[PDB]
Amino acid sequence: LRAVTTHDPNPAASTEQPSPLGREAVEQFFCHVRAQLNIGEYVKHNVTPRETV
Amino acid sequence: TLRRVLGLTTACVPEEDALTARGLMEDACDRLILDAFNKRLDAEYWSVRVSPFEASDPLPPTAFRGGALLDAEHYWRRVVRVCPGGGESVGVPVDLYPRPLVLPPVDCAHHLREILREIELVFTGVLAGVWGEGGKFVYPFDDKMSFLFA
Amino acid sequence: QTPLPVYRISMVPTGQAFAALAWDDWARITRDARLAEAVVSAEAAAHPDHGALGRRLTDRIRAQGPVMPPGGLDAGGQMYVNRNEIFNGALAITNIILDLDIALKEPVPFRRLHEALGHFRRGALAAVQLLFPAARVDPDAYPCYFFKSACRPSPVCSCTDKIGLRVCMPVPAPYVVHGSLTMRGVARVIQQAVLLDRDFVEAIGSYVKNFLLIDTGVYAHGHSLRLPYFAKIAPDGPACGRLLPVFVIPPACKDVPAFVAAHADPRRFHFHAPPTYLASPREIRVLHSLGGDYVSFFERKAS
Ligand SMILES: [Zn+2]
Repeated sequence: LRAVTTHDPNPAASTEQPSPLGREAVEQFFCHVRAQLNIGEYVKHNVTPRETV
Repeated sequence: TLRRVLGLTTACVPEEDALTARGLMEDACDRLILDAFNKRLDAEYWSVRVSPFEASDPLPPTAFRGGALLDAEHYWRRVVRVCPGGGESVGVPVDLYPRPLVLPPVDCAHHLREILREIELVFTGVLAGVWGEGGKFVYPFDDKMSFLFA
Repeated sequence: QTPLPVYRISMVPTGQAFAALAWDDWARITRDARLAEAVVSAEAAAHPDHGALGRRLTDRIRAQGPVMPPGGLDAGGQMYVNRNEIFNGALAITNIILDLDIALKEPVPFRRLHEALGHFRRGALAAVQLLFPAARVDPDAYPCYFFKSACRPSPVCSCTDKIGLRVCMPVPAPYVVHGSLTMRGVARVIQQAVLLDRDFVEAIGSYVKNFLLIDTGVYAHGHSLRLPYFAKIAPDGPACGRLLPVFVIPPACKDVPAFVAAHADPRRFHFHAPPTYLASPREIRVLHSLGGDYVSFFERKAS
């Protein structure tokens, strides 16, 4: 709401700014969820194997 | 291990030498623990000596049925440690029973930890003296090779 | 010669018995559910496909295999009717054993079930290959053994509401698995991999009520799992649900008779059965840990 607030009636001189809503949500939450539903990423992220030779 | 570590010193190399030395100490500990696995069934090999001036585990009642074997106990007592069930780790006087012995698996983890404490006591001192380090030498027994005797 | 198998047996009408067996007569157990070599050779020669061959071998087994008559009230004659192997936590694990419980809202045909199993096997091998990097797991010729429980009063399957299956596959060489948590992690990874597959859901998603297939709680010290070729003791008076093999032939199987005869080997459905190597293991990599718990992203972030 702070990003979409204006301070000038003139459309050319409006003080609207791009909204930082989709970017933060897709970068902080949805990327991990996408990595969760792929088998290679799931194995890479969720298990830490330990082997002794 | 000390011979090899102090022989690497004549290479006139900076702190990287200390990292190499730490690697060799860890390798030596690994090899010692691996070679201790083939003697997991030996009860005399792991038994420790106890003098009358140290605290020790109470004698099991069966040890009083040895007979003539109780006569040769002037000074020392050899005690081994076994695991009867789930995390019990009781003590057994080795020399008070007739041979051969039929015992549960030996508690090699406990004895190996006791030995590794003394191993680290000298390795840490060597590292802190030769190169002037400040990091204690610790071997991750629990997360590396504790599964062998579990 | 220890170690020995230790079995828990359900006694009728109430009570439990225990056995510790140095050796047993597995030939008697598997005699009435074995295909002759001539029969499998003729069927393989007639049909060069693999799905049809597996369906017809299952048909031939189902129309032949009898059941054990009601055993005696003694524990020495009941272990041939019911028998469950007890998970020993002091031994290594050389077999991935999965307990599949399918809950249904509508009965499912057998031709659909065979395709569902064939697609399950494709994802299980991918999961195994991801879990064991130093091994070679060919997803076309690796052996995977399937057993299905018999129904309650191309083969026909009249299943009321549930389906019971056992999937047994060897741990790829030169790997071994130790501990109880590691097997739970392996089972969870395999279940996730087979759920993320596409063909399996298209094959079985319509009849399935919930997609929680594999039970990961069967790996614990003292926990018992029923063995194949043994009937489950029904609550009232009979024994039912005998686990008999379902032949899902690998697409690149070279010796079909060997694959068929490997279903009756008692070493292929035991947790700690000795590995089947060729000459000698030059080295073995024991995979002794995979993690502490699941605590998936959603729960951690909510916390
Ligand atoms: Zn059925």
